[PDB]
Amino acid sequence: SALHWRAAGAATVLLVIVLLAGSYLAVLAERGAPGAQLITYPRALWWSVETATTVAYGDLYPVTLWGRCVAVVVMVAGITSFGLVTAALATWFVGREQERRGH
Amino acid sequence: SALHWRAAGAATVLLVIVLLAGSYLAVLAERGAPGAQLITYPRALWWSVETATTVAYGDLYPVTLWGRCVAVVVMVAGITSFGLVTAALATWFVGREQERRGH
Amino acid sequence: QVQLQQPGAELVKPGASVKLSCKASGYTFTSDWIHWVKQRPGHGLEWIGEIIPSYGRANYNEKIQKKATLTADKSSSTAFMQLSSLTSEDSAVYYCARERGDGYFAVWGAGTTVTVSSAKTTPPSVYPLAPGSAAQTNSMVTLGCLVKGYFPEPVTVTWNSGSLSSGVHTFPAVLQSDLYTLSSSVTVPSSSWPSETVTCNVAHPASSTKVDKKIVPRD
Amino acid sequence: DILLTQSPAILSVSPGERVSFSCRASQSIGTDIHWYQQRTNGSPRLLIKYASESISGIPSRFSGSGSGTDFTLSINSVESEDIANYYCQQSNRWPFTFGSGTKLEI
Amino acid sequence: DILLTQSPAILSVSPGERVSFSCRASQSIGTDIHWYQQRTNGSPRLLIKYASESISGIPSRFSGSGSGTDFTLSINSVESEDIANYYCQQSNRWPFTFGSGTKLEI
Ligand SMILES: CCCCCCCCCO
Ligand SMILES: CCCCCCCCCO
Ligand code: NA
Repeated sequence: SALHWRAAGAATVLLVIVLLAGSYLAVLAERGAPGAQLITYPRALWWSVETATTVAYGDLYPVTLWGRCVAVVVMVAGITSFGLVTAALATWFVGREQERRGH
Repeated sequence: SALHWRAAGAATVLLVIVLLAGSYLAVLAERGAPGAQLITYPRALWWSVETATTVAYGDLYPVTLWGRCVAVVVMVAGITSFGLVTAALATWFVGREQERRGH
Repeated sequence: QVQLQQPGAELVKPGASVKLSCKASGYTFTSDWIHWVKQRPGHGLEWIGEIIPSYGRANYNEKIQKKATLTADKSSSTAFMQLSSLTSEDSAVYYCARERGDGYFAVWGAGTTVTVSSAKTTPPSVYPLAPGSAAQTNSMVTLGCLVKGYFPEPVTVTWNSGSLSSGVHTFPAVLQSDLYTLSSSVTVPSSSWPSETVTCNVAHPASSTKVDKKIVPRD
Repeated sequence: DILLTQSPAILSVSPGERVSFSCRASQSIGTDIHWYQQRTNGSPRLLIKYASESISGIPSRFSGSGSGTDFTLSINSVESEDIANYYCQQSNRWPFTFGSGTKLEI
Repeated sequence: DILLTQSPAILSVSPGERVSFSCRASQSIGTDIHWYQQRTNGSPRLLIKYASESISGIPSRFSGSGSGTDFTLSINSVESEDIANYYCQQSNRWPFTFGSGTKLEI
């Protein structure tokens, strides 16, 4: 239970929560905007995963201001969570290499 | 044969395996869904590479639940593999700088 | 070698069911898909469904009434299509085809003629057709065989066990009183018959019969 | 806003025959089309969701097909209880819209 | 579902001439079109894959062209053995579909 692994776990949990809330809130923001496609929850959940991973195929996206604000929160949550996982991996590798050198 | 380089090699191998299995399984999940395009193996392999790198041009994407689940596995495998390579590079640079400072 | 092997024919009573088979040879891959295609006489190709034998999953044409159920036996590389509770609208040639997961049908089976009818299977009578004694000949002579009173379609007519192919027509069958009849015509150099033999071979798959008839002059 | 064209507006068929209702979308909408039956003085009843997915309690004579802009509701072997108006409805873009309906006559 | 329109349904040509069969897709499908020949009482035979790619064992008189929605199968110098029905087939979207066929007459 080192700090970086704990923060990775917390980040994963928070990211899942952000995906669920982002899905629900994107549907709430986008309904009422003619032409909007991000308007049912299953595909909104798929879109939130797309957005958080940055693997944005372009099949779905928000057209409203509040839908795009929701999108930005999902983007930042995903990108920073994955950066935090990378940082935790770096810390683990650094510690293990320090032990391997006997420092 | 330090740990971070070993884990990078393992990650590359596993990622290749994930691309191949993801291709095969995406075709298996998507056939039977009217309108689906991710239905022949060569372009499914191209799509899996797109998905793992996050360079998602939008020429191909899954429309079914199980195709999207497959996609999520490919996304996470790619993003974490590339993060692990970054972490290994960081460890190598950190060790070399510690030697350069004579610590 | 023939890559996909299908029976020639199946006779089915209205309401009954039948299991068609397609035994595959050649290269076999986990990415292989076996497809089934229906062709009604004088009509186009209609996709019925597909199965991936290495996983057993099947998908079906949604636009048509579902009459098929696809299975596969990996131990004998054979795919099966169960057609269930048939009407005359189901009488057709059913092809199988192999697709290597890249979208095109590289190879097709020969097709199973399915006839839905209550009538009885009847093997053909095969009679010779040689010229009468007053017919005159030129550089060629025309001979034939009359394949009469069979049910159901099809028959396959060859000449000299397939070695004689130039100069052959086989006419479409005509149907009367629940029996089919056709004739096949063959033309050879007049100098060469009867010194070189000429035999018709008539296969009726629904009866599992194959009969020969030598064409000898009326002498 | 997506226009759903149902034509012909009336279909006449003999008992026991297969019948097909047409629904055409003014733009491509995947399989986001749903089909409802409304009998005289009745409420609409969902028959088919997402172009082809069965609904529990609906007779297996009802099926659906199509994707993109062209969709078909089909009844194998029409019987008298199938006499009704049939409506398609899209959920691909806001707002949800309905077709103008096709009446089945026997 | 992708509709493949083959028209005209019959092509008549004199021996030795170049002939072109037309295949039009109801939506854009890249080059995911394949062409088959079916002679009387025969099985279909693949002639051209992916709109223009040669098949081993097929005479070099056969070629294909086009992309998007419009595709052409061509025979340089038709001869008698080319008398047959010709079908196009798309693999771009599920389900695979076939055109209704064009007959070649000499
Ligand atoms: C950042 C979360 C904003 C929640 C969006 C609610 C939608 C309001 C629509 O008027
Ligand atoms: C996560 C891997 C799932 C494999 C998908 C199999 C396709 C099942 C289709 O019904
Ligand atoms: Na990216």
